[PDB]
Amino acid sequence: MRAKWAKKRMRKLKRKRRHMKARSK
Amino acid sequence: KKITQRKNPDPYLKKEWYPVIAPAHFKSRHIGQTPVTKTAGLRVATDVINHRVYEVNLGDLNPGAEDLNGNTKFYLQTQLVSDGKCLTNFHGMDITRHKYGSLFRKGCDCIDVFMDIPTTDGYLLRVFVIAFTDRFRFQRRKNCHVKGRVIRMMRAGIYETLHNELGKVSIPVLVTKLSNFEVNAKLTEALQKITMCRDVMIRRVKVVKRPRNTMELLSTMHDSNQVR
Amino acid sequence: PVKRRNNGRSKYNCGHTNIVRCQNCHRCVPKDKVIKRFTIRNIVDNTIADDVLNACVIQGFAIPKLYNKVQYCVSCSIHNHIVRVRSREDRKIRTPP
Amino acid sequence: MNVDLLYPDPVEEQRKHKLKRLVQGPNSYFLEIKCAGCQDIVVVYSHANTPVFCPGCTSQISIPTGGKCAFTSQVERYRQ
Amino acid sequence: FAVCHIYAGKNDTFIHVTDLSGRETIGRVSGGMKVKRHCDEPSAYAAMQATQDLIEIITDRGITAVHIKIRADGGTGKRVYGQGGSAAIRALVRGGIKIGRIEDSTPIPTDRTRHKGGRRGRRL
Amino acid sequence: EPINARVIEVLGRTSSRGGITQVKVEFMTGEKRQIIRNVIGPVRKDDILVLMESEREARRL
RNA sequence: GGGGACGGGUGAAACAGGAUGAUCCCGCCGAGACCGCCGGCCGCGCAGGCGCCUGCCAAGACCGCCUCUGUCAAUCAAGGGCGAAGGCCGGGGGCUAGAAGGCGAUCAGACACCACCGUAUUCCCGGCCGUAAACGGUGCCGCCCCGCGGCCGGCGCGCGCGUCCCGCCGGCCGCCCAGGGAAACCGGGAGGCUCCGGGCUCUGGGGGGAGUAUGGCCGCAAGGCUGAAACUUGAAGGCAUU
RNA sequence: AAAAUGGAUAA
Repeated sequence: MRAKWAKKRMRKLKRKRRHMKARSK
Repeated sequence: KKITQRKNPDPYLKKEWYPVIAPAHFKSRHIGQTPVTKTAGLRVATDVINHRVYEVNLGDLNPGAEDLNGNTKFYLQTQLVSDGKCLTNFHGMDITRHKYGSLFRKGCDCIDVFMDIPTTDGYLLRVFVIAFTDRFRFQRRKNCHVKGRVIRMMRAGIYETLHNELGKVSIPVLVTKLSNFEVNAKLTEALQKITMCRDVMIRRVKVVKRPRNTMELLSTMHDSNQVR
Repeated sequence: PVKRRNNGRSKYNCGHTNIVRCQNCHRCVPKDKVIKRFTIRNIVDNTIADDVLNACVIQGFAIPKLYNKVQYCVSCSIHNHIVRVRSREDRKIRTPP
Repeated sequence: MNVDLLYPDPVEEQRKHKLKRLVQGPNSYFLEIKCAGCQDIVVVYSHANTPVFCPGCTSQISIPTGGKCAFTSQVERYRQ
Repeated sequence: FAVCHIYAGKNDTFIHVTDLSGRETIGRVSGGMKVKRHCDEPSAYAAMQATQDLIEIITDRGITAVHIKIRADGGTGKRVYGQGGSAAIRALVRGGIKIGRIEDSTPIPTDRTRHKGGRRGRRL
Repeated sequence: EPINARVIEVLGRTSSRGGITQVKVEFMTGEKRQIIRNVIGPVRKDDILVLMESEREARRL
């Protein structure tokens, strides 16, 4: 799996983005 | 009789061999000989061997015809010891692995029934019967799959035929029907009218329920042949 | 490209088949992508052909024969040579050899 | 054999499905049965999928079938 | 008589003799005890050495009829005997121990409980 | 004592490095056992070789 | 109850188990899973999917048809239901496998692959979630379309009378005549198209950025659905032949 | 059973 690993990497960035937004909001 | 008269080490330094006597139904009533520590300690010698079950081929039990009974085993459980010779009564009957594997073939229907019949003695036995249906003599299709109506008919027929060939039968009468394979032959004639069947046979009849104190049955299956 | 029309499986009209495991790999391949070649052989090797029957006391006893289907995975089979890599023309022919 | 669809051989129309005929129509017809007191015609539906009863009797003349209905007594062909 | 249980398992072939009840062992040997090489343990040469040493222990015991209950690791895998299964029988041939019925007794499953390696299998 | 044996017939070389010519055999003292054994080096049909083990033949063909 | 020594384990081994008697057999006993072989160019379901025993209810196409109405039809926004697996919530369970975790060997290093141990999970009942290479990567109804077939379900006509022969319809399939296409190849269509027009619906417009950002909405979450631009680059990509 | 790599640029 190489494209699914890219999708997993995006989902983790998307999840870190939502925790970061919460800290600054 | 090979250790009481012989020299062998540690465990077998002190041991004796006691006979195993099969029921009167069989022809060669010897099963074999059993190593058991001689009467020593809290247990008594022939008090250990009474609970040991002995499995012997029906072909060995009845010498004379070997293709018949050659692949069918008889389970025999010691039920009492008389004169130092343990006597055994039916503990079940099992077709052996070579004869279970032989029947299954690609393309044909398979039928398995599970039947519980209580004996007059008090032994409810689970009888397992296998059936396959082949082609109707010359048939257009090599595969032999048949209609479901005549599949339930085979299944309902087996339970009814099993009641018919095993009514109020005591263990002697049950064993004798498995002695000559009479019941399976009857199964050929019950399902004969419907689509041709093959290997209609009793694979197993396991004793499920055992009443204690069946010394009555043990005498019946060891010496009531002379009366009957 | 579609190497084969069956797409590598015999699954037809179902959409699902019961899954078993390679005897060797233990890889789970649905029943349709399974080698499954039926095996029937004498239990002692035919090298002990009649040496056993001459040793056997009981008259007319036939050496027991196993009747087991062997189910292998596609990957395990090509490396164990149960089936080879056929040519484009060769693939269509069936006729069990 | 230069037969054209305009005139198809009768057997062709009789072999094909009753809707796929150049002239579509009934496959079934009326077939007689025989009853007590009757040497005359006792017509019934050929493909009856329901019970018909002996005239003035309790017993059922025709056995139920998805196809042409079968009978247990003497019977007479089509219309006579 | 005697029942010769040959567990022709991979890793080691086991030859253990009992007499009709299965509770009395008149002799237990296995291919593992006779070979230093862990991988050569289930080999025929070990089977030959382990039996014969066993068949003197069943003639000293006094028995001479052996019904061979040959088995395979079975359960949820295998189902085919290791090379040791025939070799023990060949050792029996060397002593010519009169033999009875040779019906296979590998444990067989009716609907399994599943085996190791996952659904990708052992990626050896 | 080692057994006495002469090849009944010949079989082809093995091992991928050759060398292991295989040859069948028979026993002068015994039943002329027709067992398959393997040999290292040159052999002829009906030539004689020493079978030390005797009890078990080598790998089948 | 034996009974007697290493037992696993592998590619070879190593870690564990054993004189607290291991492995092995045989008679048990408890537990939960699973329904082998039969199991298939089989069948059934709207898909996802669906295989112990009997009993029990309701259900569905197909065929047969001198039954009934009488256009009640097609296809779809929006909306409603269902939807593998894994996840998750609250009860339960708990055998086996086994995300994590430890461990051995493995190599330069493997924290990977191969063993060994094992929690979540697997199992069950009520919930969510709403995804798949959800595949035939082929929307849905409609109609004509060439021979040889196999299977399957009814349903007929003659033959001697068979589970025959010719088939009639609904499917399941293999080869393929046209014919199409870049070809692989579909041919019960991916044929009847540049000699283009039966109808309804979705969806795309070089390759990255990008299912990304934001604005919603739904969800307990994990995430799903809708969905950018700035910016970059000359190829990306299909089937073939050597 | 163990095997990782190979500058750019034209040829």
